[PDB]
Amino acid sequence: VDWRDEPEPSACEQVSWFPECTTEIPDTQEMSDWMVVGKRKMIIEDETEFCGEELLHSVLQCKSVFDVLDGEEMRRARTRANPYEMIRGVFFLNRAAMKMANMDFVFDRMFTNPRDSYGKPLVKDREAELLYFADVCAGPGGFSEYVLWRKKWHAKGFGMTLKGPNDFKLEDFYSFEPYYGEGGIDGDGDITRPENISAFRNFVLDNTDRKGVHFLMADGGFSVEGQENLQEILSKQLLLCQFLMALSIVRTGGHFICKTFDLFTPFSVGLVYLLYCCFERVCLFKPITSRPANSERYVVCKGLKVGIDDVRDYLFAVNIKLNQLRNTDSDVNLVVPLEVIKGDHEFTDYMIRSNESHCSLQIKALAKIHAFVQDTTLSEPRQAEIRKECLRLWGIPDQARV
Ligand SMILES: C[S@@+](CC[C@H](N)C(=O)[O-])C[C@H]1O[C@@H](n2cnc3c(N)ncnc32)[C@H](O)[C@@H]1O
Ligand code: NA
Repeated sequence: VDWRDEPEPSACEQVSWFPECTTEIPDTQEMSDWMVVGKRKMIIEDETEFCGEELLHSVLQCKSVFDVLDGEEMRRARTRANPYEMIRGVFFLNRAAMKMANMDFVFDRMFTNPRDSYGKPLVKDREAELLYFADVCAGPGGFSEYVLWRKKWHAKGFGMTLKGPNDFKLEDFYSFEPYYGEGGIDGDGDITRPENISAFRNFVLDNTDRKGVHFLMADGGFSVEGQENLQEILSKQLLLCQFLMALSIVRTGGHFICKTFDLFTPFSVGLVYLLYCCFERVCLFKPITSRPANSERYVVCKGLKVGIDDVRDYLFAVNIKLNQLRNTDSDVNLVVPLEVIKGDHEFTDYMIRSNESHCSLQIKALAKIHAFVQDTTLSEPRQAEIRKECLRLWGIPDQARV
């Protein structure tokens, strides 16, 4: 694998969108046969419905190269190999915060300055109007810190995240109501329990005139140490519930941004297909603040449509089933038929092209880290200058925490 003739790194990033959906939103009747249960499949190597075999097998093999290497040694090389590494978190509580700073710029401030379908801003700060947002799978809270810092005032947020070591750290915010699923501070904050979903949903609706938030951010993940290649499969329920939460609390015309990992499986692509039916426009995007060797990307959904209740209730039901099937030999493996997805040739084309381009880049980034492990003299000379250019472009002042 040759990573060495890759283009120069740059603060300039390109976005590609799914074409606008041209079909009706599916109703309950249409979806009645869509949920397929089968044996639990802890196998990723044959998942080629939306990606060529050679690319899939290559990315798996480039990850597995690291099975024998000490973690810190790999990370030290990663630090040197990533052109965008030095951005870090700037003055925010973590580097995750700068992923939202990055993407709020790239998507034309659609999150901090949301507009109606005709382009007119919805929130008038001069009139003291409130921007309402939500943040789930979200502790310690960088994404929210960013939103609150950009707005300075007149931004009301609602959050839900697991208790414990990765809970919100509101005290660490540079410049907001966490909710755990039972009222006040009570509950475990688990987005996969149906009662927590419903409770958070009512909490947010009751506090937004029953309309919902201008937008929802979701950034779910957890440790997959020792089973890294299975990440997508291991995080399938979390992906579903975040998508479900978007259809549950985002107001009409509102937006949704959510972290995913690999999107090779029919389960994952079928979920993305549902978002694409439910929103005016959808994109898959990996910001340069997301490290280049990993499977992370973001699905960005603009302009939620009217009439999405049947899809919402469908996903609510699929989640209940996923919970029923935990620790059994079965699982939900499809949520939209493959023949339906691939029947949409425009969708499928974008999907394959997205998966393959991400794989191509990730393969190079992984091979590069391996090279940097073996030769500690290799370097990315323009890290500081690239950092400076990104902050300037994104409107992020170069200042530190006191
Ligand atoms: C990568 S972090 C989020 C970082 C956040 N965007 C920020 O900027 O600080 C993932 C978060 O999702 C949480 N999470 C994982 N599983 C969850 C679940 N089932 N319910 C609610 N939160 C969950 C984790 O505990 C963690 O806080
Ligand atoms: Na990252």
